[PDB]
Amino acid sequence: EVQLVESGGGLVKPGGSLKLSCAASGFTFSSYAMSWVRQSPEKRLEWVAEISSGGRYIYYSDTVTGRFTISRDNARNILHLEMSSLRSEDTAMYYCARGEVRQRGFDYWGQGTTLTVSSAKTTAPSVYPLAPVCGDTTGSSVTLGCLVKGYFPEPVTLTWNSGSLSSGVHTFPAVLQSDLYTLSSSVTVTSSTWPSQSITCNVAHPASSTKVDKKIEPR
Amino acid sequence: ENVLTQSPAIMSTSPGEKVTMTCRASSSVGSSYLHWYQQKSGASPKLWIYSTSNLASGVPARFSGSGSGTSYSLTISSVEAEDAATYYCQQFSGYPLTFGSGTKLEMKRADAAPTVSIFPPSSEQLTSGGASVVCFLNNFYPKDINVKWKIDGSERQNGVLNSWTDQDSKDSTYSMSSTLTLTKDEYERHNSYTCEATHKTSTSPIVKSFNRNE
Amino acid sequence: DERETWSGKVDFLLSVIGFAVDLANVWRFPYLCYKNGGGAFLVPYGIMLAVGGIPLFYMELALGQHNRKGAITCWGRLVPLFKGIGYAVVLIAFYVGFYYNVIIAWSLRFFFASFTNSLPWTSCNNIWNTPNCRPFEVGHVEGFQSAASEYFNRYILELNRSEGIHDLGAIKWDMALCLLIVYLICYFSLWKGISTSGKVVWFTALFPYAVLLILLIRGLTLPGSFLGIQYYLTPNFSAIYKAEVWVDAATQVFFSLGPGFGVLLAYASYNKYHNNVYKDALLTSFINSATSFIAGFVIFSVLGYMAHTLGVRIEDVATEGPGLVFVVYPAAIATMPASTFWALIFFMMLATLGLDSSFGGMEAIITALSDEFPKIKRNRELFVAGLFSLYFVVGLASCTQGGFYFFHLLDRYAAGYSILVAVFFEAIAVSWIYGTNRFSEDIRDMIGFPPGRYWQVCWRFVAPIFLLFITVYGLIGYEPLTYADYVYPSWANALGWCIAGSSVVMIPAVAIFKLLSTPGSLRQRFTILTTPWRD
Ligand SMILES: CC(C)CCC[C@@H](C)[C@H]1CC[C@H]2[C@@H]3CC=C4C[C@@H](OC(=O)CCC(=O)O)CC[C@]4(C)[C@H]3CC[C@]12C
Ligand SMILES: CC(C)CCC[C@@H](C)[C@H]1CC[C@H]2[C@@H]3CC=C4C[C@@H](O)CC[C@]4(C)[C@H]3CC[C@]12C
Ligand SMILES: OC[C@H]1O[C@H](O[C@H]2[C@H](O)[C@@H](O)[C@H](O)O[C@@H]2CO)[C@H](O)[C@@H](O)[C@@H]1O
Ligand SMILES: OC[C@H]1O[C@H](O[C@H]2[C@H](O)[C@@H](O)[C@H](O)O[C@@H]2CO)[C@H](O)[C@@H](O)[C@@H]1O
Ligand SMILES: OC[C@H]1O[C@H](O[C@H]2[C@H](O)[C@@H](O)[C@H](O)O[C@@H]2CO)[C@H](O)[C@@H](O)[C@@H]1O
Ligand SMILES: OC[C@H]1O[C@H](O[C@H]2[C@H](O)[C@@H](O)[C@H](O)O[C@@H]2CO)[C@H](O)[C@@H](O)[C@@H]1O
Ligand SMILES: OC[C@H]1O[C@H](O[C@H]2[C@H](O)[C@@H](O)[C@H](O)O[C@@H]2CO)[C@H](O)[C@@H](O)[C@@H]1O
Ligand SMILES: *[C@@H]1O[C@H](CO)[C@@H](O)[C@H](O)[C@H]1NC(C)=O
Ligand SMILES: NCCc1ccc(Cl)c(Cl)c1
Ligand SMILES: [Cl-]
Ligand code: NA
Ligand code: NA
Repeated sequence: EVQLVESGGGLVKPGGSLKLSCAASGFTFSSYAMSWVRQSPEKRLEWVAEISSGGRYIYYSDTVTGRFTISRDNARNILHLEMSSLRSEDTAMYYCARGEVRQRGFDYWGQGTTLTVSSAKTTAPSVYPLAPVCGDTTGSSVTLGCLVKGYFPEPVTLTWNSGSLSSGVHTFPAVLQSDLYTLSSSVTVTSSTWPSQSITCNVAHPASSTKVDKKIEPR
Repeated sequence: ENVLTQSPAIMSTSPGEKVTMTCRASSSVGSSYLHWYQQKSGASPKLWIYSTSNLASGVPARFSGSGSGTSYSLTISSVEAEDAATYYCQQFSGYPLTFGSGTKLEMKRADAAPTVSIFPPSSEQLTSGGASVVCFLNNFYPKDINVKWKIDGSERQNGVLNSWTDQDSKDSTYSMSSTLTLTKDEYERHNSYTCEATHKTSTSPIVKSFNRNE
Repeated sequence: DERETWSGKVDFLLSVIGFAVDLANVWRFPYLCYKNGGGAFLVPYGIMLAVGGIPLFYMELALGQHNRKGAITCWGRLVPLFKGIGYAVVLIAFYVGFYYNVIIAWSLRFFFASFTNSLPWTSCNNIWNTPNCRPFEVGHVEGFQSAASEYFNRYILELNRSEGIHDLGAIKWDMALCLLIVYLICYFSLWKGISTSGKVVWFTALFPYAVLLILLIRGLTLPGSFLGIQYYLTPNFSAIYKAEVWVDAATQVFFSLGPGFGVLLAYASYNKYHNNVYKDALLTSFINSATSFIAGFVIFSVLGYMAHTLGVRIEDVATEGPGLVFVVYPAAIATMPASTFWALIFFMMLATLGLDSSFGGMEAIITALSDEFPKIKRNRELFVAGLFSLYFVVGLASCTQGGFYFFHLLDRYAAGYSILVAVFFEAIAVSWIYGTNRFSEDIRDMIGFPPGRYWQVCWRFVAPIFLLFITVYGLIGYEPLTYADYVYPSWANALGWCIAGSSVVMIPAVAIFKLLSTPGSLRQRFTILTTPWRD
């Protein structure tokens, strides 16, 4: 029924300006007040702004006040947030929610769009294979790995064999160290499967237009 | 600003047990204006409880809430694995609107020893000038775990990236990725590198060591 | 009749100044002013300090010098019925020594770790670090610590390897060595008694002021330094309305001046009879409170520096206790140039702040037991050896992985609110049973003049009233002990109450004991117990 989809957002440099949009459907849009809620990388929820049903009543947080401008189009059913002079602490995932009735809270949220503000610049990731030590271990199970290092910004898409085997796969979240992300992954499978079959690590980093599929060779 | 502090920050619970999280406001809040939100990992938040009492649509009867003024609480009669999430209380009484600190509910299971695997630097990386040793610790409980890095009998602390995973939706165990980064030079100067698992499951550390000899 | 005295007048002053001025001056008072709305907090602090704090500080130094005996024997010769007070006061200092010296050990441990240009608490790329590690100060809680926080929690303490006080874990031997070094320093200072102890405090008491001056200049020389001073002294006077701000000022004023530990009683016992205590009491009281006020600028000048250049909320960088000195402050030090220098003198100052304070605590026990048991006096070298050995062995619990949970328990229960009831009985016993007029008659014979009626009113009325009532309102706001996200078990809270009560219960304990021991009529046995030494 009701659906909310946040668009826009991405890497912006400090002082820059960007505007985010929220697509609304499944309900009468002019009848519900909307609000923008962002979630920091530390995962704390912070209300940004609220626009009325007619858009005649606006409220902002003291943090983003005057820098951010929340607009509304009831004709095309679109919610807008126009920012300016962005700062590094403005980095979060922005959610579109309603928001109409103050006593019942926000009953609908969107998928969300991610905004990253840093002076850092985009760089393609380097995917490396993880091959177990020569000889040595022989057992019922064996663990491989794929190391995605030195990329920015998030996110990246890592799958094994085009997403054929999702079982026994641990994909660790990236960790930002000195303006660079490092993401690894581990996959465990029976020794009868490998290397009697092809095991490849699929990594995708749309920011740099990087698509890399690479098999793990025992060499 | 009206601040909402939630406790506990993190809570471990066995399925079937009852759990209660508290939300306290700096300024008084109307019992009609306070709500609760449940957010599953990597997903969008969802309205859980509104007006301090009434459950939202789809929320099982196992959930409840109460309190008034500066004190409120959410309670689950019988906890289930599907109930594991981070819960956020909120107040609409006045602007600016403020979410609470949130309570992270994690399931608790039988202790499991980590399965440790060490890997040498890839050859394609060594050509790039860098060398990074990776060590995996998978499927263990609880989450807290510690890792030394030894390029020799000696230990090396600097230049290490650890990454914890989230709670497995099945076995409820965890995994850690520890990466020791070196230059293609510094790495080739030494041979035997050692990884470890220091965990509650053992008095002895779980050791994984490889040499460049093989 | 023949009892050793300070080899110099300054020996006693620096010994009392050294004992009075401690980490609490840096830890709390600056923080208290921030939360309580700045120079407006000076009012309740100053009011409670004037009526409650100083008069009792004056009373112990007076009682110690006049009766010329240790804490235990002193109350035995004053009000033999209340002699249990001397036991209650001493064994409190006995408890404190357990959890207090670990702070000095932490100071040394950070001091030892302080040789490098690259400080280990700077960035997040080390092994002890977690993916949730942040550069300076996000939140908290929850879940995301800092580089200075994770270094202290996940390495130094290794508290992350402990699930609570029930699990201590393995013993850290680098801390055990540090704790040993601490007790060793305490041992060779008190080794020969106040002979060496007197001239040792010339450093431990004075040194902190040297570093205080350096860090004061360096602190006000930094960007946004004035901004921190604002959060410090900004005068919101609406804070006086709250009930807790008065109990904090009271508990701070009492813990800062350190009456009721029997230390002032011991230290003053080595004074010459005709020496002027009233002058020493006033001077010492001022220097302590002044040191706190000064330290307030030192902390917030740096705290303001973090809220400007380091891009953090002053809300999250303002803290009391070890969290400030072992995490927040070092975090600010790590950024500024010549960081290795500031870190070294800072941690050294922390150690020199706790040492001379711990000295008084130890001496309070030794002097009190020595006057009671002459067998100890001749053997004193051997006595203090075993006592500290007990402290070290038991203190090994403080050196465990869950050691901080053990520390925070004693930091809570060991001595507090008991000192209030302990000091409450000291005031009542002196002003009522022993009597004020007889006490003022003593001071007249000593310094040449009787105490002004202002002092007598505080002793007899004000102090007991501003004690009994504030000590009561502290019990109303009582929270079962919890640290961070961890909540101490119900049995743990009970163990602390035994510790806090084991002293206070000595008051009625020895009271009833000596009451039934004395041959005579009940009223006569009462009179026997209310009569002083030669009276
Ligand atoms: C250093 C700052 C941050 C706080 C300092 C607080 C003082 C200014 C206040 C607290 C205690 C006060 C004193 C408490 C006791 C007395 C009462 C009164 O003493 C007498 O009656 C005369 C003395 C005598 O000869 O008996 C004269 C003021 C005086 C010294 C007060 C002077 C002002 C004092 C020092
Ligand atoms: C506040 C900071 C910056 C400056 C403090 C300077 C220090 C050196 C001052 C403050 C208090 C002073 C002490 C207070 C009074 C006495 C008693 C006297 O019989 C011996 C000197 C002695 C012990 C003083 C020595 C100098 C002293 C310690
Ligand atoms: O662990 C051995 C000793 O050094 C430790 O770490 C120090 C030391 O210099 C080295 O490990 C490295 O440089 O990090 C720090 C500071 O440089 C600790 O100081 C203690 O464990 C020991 O004293
Ligand atoms: O200890 C040697 C000097 O540098 C130290 O820090 C460095 C040093 O290379 C070594 O101790 C170890 O590797 O830790 C770091 C990084 O290499 C300290 O600064 C001091 O001990 C010395 O100045
Ligand atoms: O917790 C710090 C680590 O060392 C400590 O002390 C011991 C420990 O047995 C081990 O590191 C090593 O064998 O000796 C040191 C002292 O030399 C802890 O006891 C260990 O648990 C830790 O590994
Ligand atoms: O009840 C707590 C358990 O551990 C504590 O710590 C000891 C204990 O001997 C054991 O855990 C481990 O082998 O050593 C540590 C100290 O090194 C208690 O002392 C034990 O009674 C318990 O087993
Ligand atoms: O509340 C009395 C108990 O704790 C006190 O310690 C602190 C603590 O912050 C809090 O309990 C209350 O505010 O009193 C002081 C600070 O004002 C006492 O020191 C303890 O003896 C009591 O158990
Ligand atoms: C440490 O290194 C930094 C950066 O080179 C330098 O600015 C600082 O002066 C050094 N400090 C010391 C104490 O050597
Ligand atoms: N905080 C000054 C009071 C104090 C300080 C340390 C000790 Cl060990 C004692 Cl008993 C008393
Ligand atoms: Cl103070
Ligand atoms: Na003090
Ligand atoms: Na001191």
